[PDB]
Amino acid sequence: MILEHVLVLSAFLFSIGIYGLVTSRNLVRALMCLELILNAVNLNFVTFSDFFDSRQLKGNIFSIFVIAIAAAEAAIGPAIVSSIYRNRKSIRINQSNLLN
Amino acid sequence: KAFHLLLFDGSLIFPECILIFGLILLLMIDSTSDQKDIPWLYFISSTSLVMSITALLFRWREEPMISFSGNFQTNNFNEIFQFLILLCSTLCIPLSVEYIECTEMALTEFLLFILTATLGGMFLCGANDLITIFVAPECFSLCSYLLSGYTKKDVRSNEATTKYLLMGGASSSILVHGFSWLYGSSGGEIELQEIVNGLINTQMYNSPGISIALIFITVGIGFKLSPAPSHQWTPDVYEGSPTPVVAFLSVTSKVAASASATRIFDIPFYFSSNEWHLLLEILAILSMILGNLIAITQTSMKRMLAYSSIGQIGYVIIGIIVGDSNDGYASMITYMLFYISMNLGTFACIVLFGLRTGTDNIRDYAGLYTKDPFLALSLALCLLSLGGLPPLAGFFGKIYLFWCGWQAGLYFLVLIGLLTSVLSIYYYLKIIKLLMTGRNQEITPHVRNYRRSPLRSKNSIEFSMIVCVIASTIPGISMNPIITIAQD
Amino acid sequence: YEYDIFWAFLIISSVIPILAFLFSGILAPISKGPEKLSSYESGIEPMGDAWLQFRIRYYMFALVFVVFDVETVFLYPWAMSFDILGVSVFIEALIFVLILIVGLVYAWRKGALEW
Amino acid sequence: AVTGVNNQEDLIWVLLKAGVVGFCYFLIMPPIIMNWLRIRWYRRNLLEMYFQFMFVFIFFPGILVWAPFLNFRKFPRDPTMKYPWSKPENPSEVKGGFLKYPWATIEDY
Amino acid sequence: KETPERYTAFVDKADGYSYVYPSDWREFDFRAHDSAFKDRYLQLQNVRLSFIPTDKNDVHDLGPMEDVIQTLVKNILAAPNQMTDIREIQERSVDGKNYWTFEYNLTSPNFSVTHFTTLAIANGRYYTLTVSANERRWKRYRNKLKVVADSFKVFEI
Amino acid sequence: MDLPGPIHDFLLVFLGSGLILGALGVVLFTNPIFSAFSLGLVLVCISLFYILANSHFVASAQLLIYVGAINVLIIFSVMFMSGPEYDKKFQLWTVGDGVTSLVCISLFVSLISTILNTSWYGIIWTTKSNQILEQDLINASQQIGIHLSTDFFLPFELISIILLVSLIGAIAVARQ
Repeated sequence: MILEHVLVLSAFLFSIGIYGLVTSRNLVRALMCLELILNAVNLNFVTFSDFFDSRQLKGNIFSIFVIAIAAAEAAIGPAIVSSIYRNRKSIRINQSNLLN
Repeated sequence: KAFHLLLFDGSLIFPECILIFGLILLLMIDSTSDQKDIPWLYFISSTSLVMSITALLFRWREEPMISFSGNFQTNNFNEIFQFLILLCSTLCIPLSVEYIECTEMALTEFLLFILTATLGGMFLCGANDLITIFVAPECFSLCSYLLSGYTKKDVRSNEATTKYLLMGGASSSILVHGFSWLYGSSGGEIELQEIVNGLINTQMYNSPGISIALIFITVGIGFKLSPAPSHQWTPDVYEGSPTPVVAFLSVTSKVAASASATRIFDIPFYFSSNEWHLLLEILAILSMILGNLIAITQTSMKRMLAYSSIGQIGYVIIGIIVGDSNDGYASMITYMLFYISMNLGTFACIVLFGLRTGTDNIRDYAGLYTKDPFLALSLALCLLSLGGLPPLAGFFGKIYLFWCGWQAGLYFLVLIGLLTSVLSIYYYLKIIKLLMTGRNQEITPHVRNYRRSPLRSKNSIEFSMIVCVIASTIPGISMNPIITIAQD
Repeated sequence: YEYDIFWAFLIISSVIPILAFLFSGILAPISKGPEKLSSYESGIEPMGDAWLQFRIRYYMFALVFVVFDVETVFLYPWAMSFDILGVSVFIEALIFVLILIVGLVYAWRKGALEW
Repeated sequence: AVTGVNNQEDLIWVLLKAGVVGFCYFLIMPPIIMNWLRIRWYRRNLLEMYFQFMFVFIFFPGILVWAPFLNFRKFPRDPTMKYPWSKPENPSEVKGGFLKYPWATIEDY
Repeated sequence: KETPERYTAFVDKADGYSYVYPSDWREFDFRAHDSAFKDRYLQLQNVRLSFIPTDKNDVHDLGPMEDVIQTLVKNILAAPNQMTDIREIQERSVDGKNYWTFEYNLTSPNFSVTHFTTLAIANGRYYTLTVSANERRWKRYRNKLKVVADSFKVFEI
Repeated sequence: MDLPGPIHDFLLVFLGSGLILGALGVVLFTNPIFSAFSLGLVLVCISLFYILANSHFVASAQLLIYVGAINVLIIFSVMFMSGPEYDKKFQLWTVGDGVTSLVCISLFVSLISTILNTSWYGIIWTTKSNQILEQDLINASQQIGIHLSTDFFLPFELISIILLVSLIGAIAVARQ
């Protein structure tokens, strides 16, 4: 079988997420691309647990914890987004370059 | 069942259980009672942070053990770092309670975030697993995102939180990608001292996928330590965050990340020492060169201290680079112990000066000696200790760091460290040069209307526990190392 | 196998709306007109296109829901292993439920769950 | 056969039992159910209506076939109208003026 | 209490065996095993049976009883992370057919289970009847499960 | 314990194409709503990948938690942005995107030159003893429950503390 292709897709996702992390002109989109990167990492973890850890399932547990951390980040922001929009009424992150 | 196996293992993390209990009790009292009192919050934060050290010192002589089924390692190396984290939190609580109260904001949430970041920093010090080397710094990084934007109204803090959240989501996901690469090409092993064996068992110790894991882990850790081009998150966050939280993230973040870097480069990555040695050498040389050069062109005190921190981290990196043979890890501590006092004093003086004055620009520090000679003296002593000036802690710390570097044959690293230390005098002397201006025309009206007031305040005690340390530890640099070469 | 039926059922369930759309396309007539394609606004001509922009204090329960979903997801494997193990997992998940209750109390008292 | 299945019945008996179940379910019971719905439509209480609807809900796959092939249209008042063009013998024996719920019994439907 | 726990007999004449399981239990599909029954509420409390092809005519063709029982317990019946011990080994013989019934405990670092396993060889097949209960509730149910392991019978297909 | 071979490979290719389409929609859409809806396709495809491998519990957890996350994300993107803006529609291309496209292509090439050069099937035959399941634990979710409850106790309470503090910080920061 061609299970290794999954790894390839994960790598692609990582790079794509990385790309979407940089060219983001909207911090909500940057958060979504952070979710994309964590999802690629989770894909790697799950397929490695399938490959080598059929008994202990350490990769699946690590995937669950990474999902928990990603949801915690998704709860912390957009609350940070809420504070930013309440104070500045704008979301575009490249336009804020006061600290430089 | 028995609830015993976990009960005997639960006593090993009792200093952290004290922090958890204090956190829960503080939260419950905040929720239950409408009124808010500063002294009770002071008492609960202090008694949470002075009972963890009381329990930790009682656990010093105990045998090293790996508990929670290969999840928490207690030995001599991590106990010192946990004590350092607790000391940072203990000396940062007085820095925070006055500052956040003067901003008219809720303070129980700030103390909760600080206590949680301390709890997540103590767990990172001994984290003998790959899941808890991810979860514990996410107990720290998420609180650091909640902090440094707790101001919630300044237009600087929102941008600082944006930059911190985005750059620390960029890191700590590269780190976990490296963790996934290391876990996959090892045979499904995540315990720290069990994946080099797993690598040999799968015969992938020379695989190209191991180099990816090493690079990703080093990048994700050098983001948190902030040497070299992983440094850009530091100054903006340091320039646009409240001073107590940034002092905490200056001392607490480097201790936990240094412990994680030492326990992730020596235990699971000793077979490929010739690669991460080069990575750390580049990461340190670039750090000193580009943290001491930019600091001399700074007009803001917090940003200058940021470049200062990313410069002093490169001196500590030499301790990892030399290794445990020629002292090494015994020179990481006995300098990080110095660095904590140096930075916390030089941030306490900034806290008091900003609170009584209302500014951060360096040009408004002129003529502070005429107004408050004690504060100017203390800030000058802290900055001169930062520059490695002779009778103060930084000088002996740097010569200890350089003795092991020379003993290991790293002439280039020691030479760059000495040249950057020479560069690191012009700043830490520029501020003093401002502090000793008697010209009334060059004195900003910010310090002209300065009231010292006839009360002591808490930060004065907190930095009097510090300024007398950075100067009078200079004889006591024989008592400290015999506690740091004893670990191995 | 217990999961090939899952894949076949998912494929059929996805195919069914495609079949409905194809049957409607080949059966129903098309009689499009510029008045017909206008957005319905109770007779009157719609003003600016939609959009409401709720207040934050209304939609602050979602941040609670994100955390509570993770907590209820984490509670399931403990319940699956409650019988094989003993009171150890009871003590383990008691702290989880207590932290959930404390967070709910905090959200209640701080006014996050108020509309 | 294969490991995992044990003591399975013979296929002819399973087929016979399934055939008699389908015979009772598809062409025997839906006629009785729809007749019990047509007759006694106005004599229901809450319990009888609940059980009628329950039986319709259970046996609807068998009722969906018989329904296109059945009509329940109401019959003329006189039982002499063979054709729509037929005339009543005497137009007085019919019962005109059926009442409704406020002032009628079950005899007026 | 009244008469003891009532048991139901499961006879597979197509596969040529017959055993006896508590009537409170329910049938269910064990992964790849021929027959299985389990308690409706409690976990790790079940009877299972799967057979493998063989050319031997009896269990005595497998070699010495204790040695082959130990090698089966260490190598086949236990995962590498499970520490095993055998507490009782018995041989019974009816109608010229011998059954080897042994009780063993598998103590993983996570959980501990106890099993009565009866081996038989007949009809060109090797039968591995297994009764399992959690260790915490083993002492209560051991006799109530031993009647199962003593009830295993193999006949001609 | 798997699907038929050709069916498994075809499902891998199809779900990979769907995942690529969803990720490209995420990183090419101006509207946060449209890119969020593409993210939902990515989430569904990744959950199907988890179901494909062996993860029937991780897939459900991914679906539940990440569906809540995307619903919250759509709500807060509606609430924190300008008008509906269907006209935005694939934001413009700059040089600053062109250089990062090259950098990310180089990074992806570096990763794929390692993935395509490592014999991942060779590692599987070396980790034989890691794939011998306990025969009593038929249910995979039962194994994941046992190994979450016993093997990982410290992260299990650390994540509880993390979730509580994250909830408190989200309430405190976002309040008006």
